[PDB]
Amino acid sequence: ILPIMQSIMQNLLSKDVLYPSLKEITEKYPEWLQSHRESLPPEQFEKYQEQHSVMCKICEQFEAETPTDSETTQKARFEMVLDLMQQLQDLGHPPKELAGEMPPGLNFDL
Repeated sequence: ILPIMQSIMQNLLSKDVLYPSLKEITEKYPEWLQSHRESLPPEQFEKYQEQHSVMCKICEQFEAETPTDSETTQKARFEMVLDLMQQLQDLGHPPKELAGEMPPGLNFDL
């Protein structure tokens, strides 16, 4: 099952599938963070900034893709994105107001 698992991940975390939604939610964080800073515990505020940072790194990987990327660059880039997505999961729930807008499987409610 390791192979089919692998190809589902490759499909789900591809630029074509994930990038539009991800980019849109990422761009909502800065203004949400600015207006909620005063009312949040700094520890939770830091987690949200970290989510924004991790998501920016993913968008940057997607936006760096070119039609002339080697096979090893494409595999390395996927592994970075997978790596970053794990870190996103380990950051727990997004802000309530911004939660639930990722593709199925990628809405972390923990």
